[PDB]
Amino acid sequence: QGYAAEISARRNAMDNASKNAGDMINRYSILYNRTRQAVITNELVDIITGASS
Amino acid sequence: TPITGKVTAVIGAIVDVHFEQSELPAILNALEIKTPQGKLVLEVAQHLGENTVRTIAMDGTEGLVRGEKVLDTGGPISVPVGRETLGRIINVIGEPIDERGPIKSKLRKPIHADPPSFAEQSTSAEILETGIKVVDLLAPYARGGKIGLFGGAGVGKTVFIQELINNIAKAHGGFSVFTGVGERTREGNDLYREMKETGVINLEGESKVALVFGQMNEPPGARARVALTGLTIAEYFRDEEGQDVLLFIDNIFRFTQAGSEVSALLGRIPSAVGYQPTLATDMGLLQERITTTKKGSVTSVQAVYVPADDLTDPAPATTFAHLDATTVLSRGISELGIYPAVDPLDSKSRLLDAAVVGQEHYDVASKVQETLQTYKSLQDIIAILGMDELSEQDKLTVERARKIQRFLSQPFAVAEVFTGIPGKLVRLKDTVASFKAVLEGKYDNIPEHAFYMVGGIEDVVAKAEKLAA
Amino acid sequence: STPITGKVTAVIGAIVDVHFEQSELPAILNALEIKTPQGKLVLEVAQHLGENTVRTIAMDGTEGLVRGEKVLDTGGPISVPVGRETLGRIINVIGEPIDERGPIKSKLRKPIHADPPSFAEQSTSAEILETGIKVVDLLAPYARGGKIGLFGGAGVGKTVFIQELINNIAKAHGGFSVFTGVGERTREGNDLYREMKETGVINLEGESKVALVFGQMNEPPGARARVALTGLTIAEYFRDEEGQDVLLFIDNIFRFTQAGSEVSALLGRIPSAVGYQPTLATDMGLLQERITTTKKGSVTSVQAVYVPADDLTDPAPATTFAHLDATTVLSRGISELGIYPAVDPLDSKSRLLDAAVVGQEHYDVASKVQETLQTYKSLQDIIAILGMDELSEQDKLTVERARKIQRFLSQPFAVAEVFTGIPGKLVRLKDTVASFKAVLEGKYDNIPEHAFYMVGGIEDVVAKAEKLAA
Amino acid sequence: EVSSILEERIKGVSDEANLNETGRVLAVGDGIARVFGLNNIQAEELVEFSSGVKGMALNLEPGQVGIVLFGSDRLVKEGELVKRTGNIVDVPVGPGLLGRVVDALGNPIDGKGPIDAAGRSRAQVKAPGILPRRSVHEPVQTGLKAVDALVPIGRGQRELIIGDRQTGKTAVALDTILNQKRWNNGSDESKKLYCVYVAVGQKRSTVAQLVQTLEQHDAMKYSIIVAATASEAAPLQYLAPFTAASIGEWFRDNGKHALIVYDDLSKQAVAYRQLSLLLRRPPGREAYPGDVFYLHSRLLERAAKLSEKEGSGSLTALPVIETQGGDVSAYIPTNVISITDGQIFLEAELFYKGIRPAINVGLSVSRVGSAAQVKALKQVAGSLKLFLAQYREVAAFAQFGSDLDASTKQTLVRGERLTQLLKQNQYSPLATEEQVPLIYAGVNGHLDGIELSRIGEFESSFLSYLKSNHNELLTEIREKGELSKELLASLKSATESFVAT
Repeated sequence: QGYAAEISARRNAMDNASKNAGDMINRYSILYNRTRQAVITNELVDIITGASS
Repeated sequence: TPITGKVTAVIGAIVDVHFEQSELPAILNALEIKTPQGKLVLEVAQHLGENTVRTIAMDGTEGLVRGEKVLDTGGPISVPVGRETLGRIINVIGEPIDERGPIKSKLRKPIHADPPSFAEQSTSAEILETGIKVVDLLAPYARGGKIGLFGGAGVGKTVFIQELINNIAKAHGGFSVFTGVGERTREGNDLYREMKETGVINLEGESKVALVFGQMNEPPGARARVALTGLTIAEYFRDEEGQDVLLFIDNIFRFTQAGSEVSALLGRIPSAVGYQPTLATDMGLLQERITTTKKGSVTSVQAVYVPADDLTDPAPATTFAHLDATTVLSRGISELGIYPAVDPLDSKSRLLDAAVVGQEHYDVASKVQETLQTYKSLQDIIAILGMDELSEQDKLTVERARKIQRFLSQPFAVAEVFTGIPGKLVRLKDTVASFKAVLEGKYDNIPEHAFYMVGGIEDVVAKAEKLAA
Repeated sequence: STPITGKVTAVIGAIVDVHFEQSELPAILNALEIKTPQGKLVLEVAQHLGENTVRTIAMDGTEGLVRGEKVLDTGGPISVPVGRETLGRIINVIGEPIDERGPIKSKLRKPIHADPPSFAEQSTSAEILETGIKVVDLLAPYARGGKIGLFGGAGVGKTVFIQELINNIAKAHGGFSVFTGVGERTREGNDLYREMKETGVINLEGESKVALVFGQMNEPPGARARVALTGLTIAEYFRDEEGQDVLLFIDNIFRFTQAGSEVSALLGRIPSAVGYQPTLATDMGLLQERITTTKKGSVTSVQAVYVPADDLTDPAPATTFAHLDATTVLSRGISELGIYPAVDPLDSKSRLLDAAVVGQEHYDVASKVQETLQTYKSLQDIIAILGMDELSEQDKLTVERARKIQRFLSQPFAVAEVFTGIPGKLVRLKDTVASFKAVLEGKYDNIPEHAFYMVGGIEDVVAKAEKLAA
Repeated sequence: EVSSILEERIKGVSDEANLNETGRVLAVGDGIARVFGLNNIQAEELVEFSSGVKGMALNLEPGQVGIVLFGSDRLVKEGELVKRTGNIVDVPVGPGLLGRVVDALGNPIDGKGPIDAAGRSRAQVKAPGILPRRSVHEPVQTGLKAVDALVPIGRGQRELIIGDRQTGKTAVALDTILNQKRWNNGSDESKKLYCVYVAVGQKRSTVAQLVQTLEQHDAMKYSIIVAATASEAAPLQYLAPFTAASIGEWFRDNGKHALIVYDDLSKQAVAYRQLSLLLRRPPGREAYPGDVFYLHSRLLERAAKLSEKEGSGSLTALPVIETQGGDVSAYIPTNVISITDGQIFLEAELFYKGIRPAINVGLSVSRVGSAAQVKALKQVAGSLKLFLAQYREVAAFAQFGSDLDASTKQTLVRGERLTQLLKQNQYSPLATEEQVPLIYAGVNGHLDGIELSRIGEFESSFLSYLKSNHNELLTEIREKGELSKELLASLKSATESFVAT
């Protein structure tokens, strides 16, 4: 009875884990996208500043 | 000095004059262009040679006609100081914009004033308790200090300052200066009304407070020298009256920001993020004109609008350098609903020491820091897997920390409208006790909601009873 | 000819512009000498800007210069001295012995700039250098006359790694060597001077089978740039004229990149990506292309590279990464594991590593190592969360071998009889292939992990097992 | 009174100048003047503007020589004449700088009367050559056990203190200065390090608190304080490290050993940035001018252990760089990291964790290694490095919280105790002679058993116990500085005896 409950719980729990992890993928994805854009902008600005001179 | 000139250029609010006589005003002299808009006050900032200065214009420059006659007022703008300032709202020029007519002038002093010397310095050691629990616990203030706030401006930042005014300045008494650089005009009107109501300004009587207000509608250039003007008023109190003052500055980001705007027009190669190259010097000079000399001790409160709430931005970064204590308030902690929203792992004071506030206070604080840092450490694990999948020992820590987090909220009486909860100020002696008990888990046996949005430990106990019903 | 007198017009930085006399033209990449109260300041002509106003780069400090002052023209590139007399002295960038062993008795001088050998001249034979360092030998053997490249962090025993190479390979080698240090600390310099006097590769009264060109970071960025070129020309003389083999060493070549980036900015060129010089590719190319194994000689360069913040994606390491024949990465992690060498085993690639070249047996053994370690790394994440108990029985044995192999890589260095005080080891190439074969076959799966740590050959693995057993 | 003598001196300055070079100010603004003229003009020269402003000259252009003012331009005005001092910038250097706060131009800003100066020197002085340098062999003990053990400090070494803003950033350095009281008070001149604390970019109040702290610990009687407060000019700030360096060189030259703390160089970079961009020099990488590496490197390379023919002189340096957001890939932090011979990374998370002093031991290196570590302390702390390294690995696994095997928990238990052992109270360094026992106890695993909570109690008590009984032993650790078999046995017995308290 116990062994079945353990493995069943492990299935339930790891499933809920997958959901929580997915949400974190999305949250860090937004961060990634923002960060990527920001890097382009910041680098570009440096180039402009040099060119302007 | 009567030096005629013509307006060679009007490139933004950075007019350039070309004097026709070979007598040329020096840098930081002031000029008045008289127009049907009255005088416009400009300040020489570069000499570009050939009897052509280039001047920052501290008033709006719309309508100017090139070649327009200028006359040089000579020397830095001289504000009027005294105790007669107390009970006035003054414009950058020094005009009485609270319309109590001409300010009875004693000494009128130049806006630019060199910062007092190394010898003149006098180091503080005072405890100034605000009765704000988070302040008291984490980073006690001191009289004469430079206090600092960071985050979104007037998103609760303004409210925090207002709470400080409500607590500290009645107890302090004596002279106090409120200087608001680029603030929202309506908020300023609220402050003016409120101050009059709380009698600090009593216009029928005398006012032990003076006010300088620079609206955010004011042209960028005007905003740049709002700060310098306020500092002069403060200096008169600090030096000449020699009585301890107070000073409020909100936002000193506006000071930096204003400089960055004019910088481009002035003709400077832009530094990183776009900030003025003279950012370090200007901030430095300003922040050393706010200090506690042996002549007087001026407690200052400085409010930093962090742009995009990125502390790594060079203007906030260099601000962090000149403050004596900071209590960075974070948007995340705001989302958690904790008002005051001070980040508890991003606060510091040089007054938090086991000598300054004694070992018992320091020990209490040490444990709070450790507990909260653990809680922050386990945030990843908590999200990825349940809290039940953390170690039992850790689960006690987590439960305690969740309680500490909730406990840290202290309803504020100035925010009484917004919170809808009557504010409470808790003694410094009481605060240490309250946290000590919680850290020993004495009152850890009652819900997190019990700790949520309520004051001292005794209040929590009572609030458990309230919930229990 | 008749010394072109120039008057300085602008002292800006390293850039000092001179206004040579009208009707008498100086030339690109010339060498100007300005008599100064301290030596002759050397300015390398780097642009002509017209009206006989050149813009030249300084190779010595520009402090105290007075705008306008006679500038003699010595013409053509800075000409160093070359000879077999150059062996046995430390020679600064402007070609003056800075160890004060008296003026080098020049046979010939040659210009700093020289043209890379033509495609026709360049013919390179594949030969296999032996390092003795076990990890290097098995997992990325070095090749004679190669362009070995020590990509790695900052001074993470970077100097030490090179020092081990000099200790083993240089002393062994019949060729000359040239130790060239570009922008390195004088503590490191003084240690190298002392140490190579100690190892006797420099014998002050005796002979010296090495020459030194110590360029240090306390030199103007301009001067830092042309340290590389100087050293190279000494090597060219060895390669060509002396006709001997060489074993060049340059250190640290990020300093060469960095230096060029700085004076690029001063030259007024619009900065390129991540602030590097827009001429970075061709400049790197000139250095690397100049170094080659011709019919005339063979030069085995070992060039240190500092990977800024260990990001090899940074353009400066990445540009160098292509240009060097036999890459080796020394990684922070491996150093931190306490494994010294710090070589990253799965990130070490060498041109000569081809099955035919290194022999089928060597190849097969090394192929097995690579798979085993790569498996261990892939499984490492699984061990991290799941634990080792959820892995396959085969996998568990593979993990156990991998941990043993991981510390089997460890070898104590001869030059870390100071650093760790553990006697160094030189393990024969064949012996390493054999010893690794045994491990892979699992004929030492009755040996504990720490009995592979800082051993030598097979004999040592057994011996340290017996010692530990007690 | 005093006034009559001062006026007499003032009357006593007369005698016409011949002003062999003149030039007329024209473009002046932003504190950066540019004058037309000055046909004779040395580079880096100091030029006295006629208004009592002195400004060094950093750009020589075939039009207008760009003289950076050391003053404010509110005293300067267009068309002034400038008279070339005819001396490249120089500072008084002498023994009298001991116990004095001085500004950049060597004026006592603590006003303890005129500096007793044995010479003047020049701001730029070329670094000690390969030939006049001998290898480091002289320990420097900071009295922070973790520092001494993990990243030992010697003389002539440059080790970079790097980490997040003012995380008692100054205090980490200040502790080193404070522990040098033990030798300094001592009359052993071969162990006398005269200490020079350089403060760039800090407000007068910060500096004043620091000098007060130094006076509180009565350490100011060996300190020289070179200061360049944030009010003071960006040119003066730029010049400030280089004039500190020369002040150090007088000690170094005398053969006397010394240590120079350069706190914080990060503000020098800001200063040089301002200076360069208003000298209109092309903007460098990350807006910091591209020759900052050269600037910092030349400064840093002037600390060295000079050869025994050069009387074993040694200026030691400790640069301090604030990392903005902990960004270690930023151009200014990257540049400094390369130049230096060590990293002493301070980590904010570990500070909050209550590991104060906070050192991320993985990001901390001493590339000049244990050649400067005390011989005794090397023996005791031999496997301390291994243990800590194992602890780090073990701790990572432990986060996943998988049921750890006993071997992992041996490490875990040992590691936890070690971390608590490292911790020390700020502004209270400990004597090395009494740090060797504590490390012996830990490394010989006696503390591994002892419960984590009472480690702090145990440490205090252990010292008291050794003071009581094994004070003969402590004397020997100081005196012989290498633990012999007898000392190792004595120490082993003492520790064993104190296991149960």
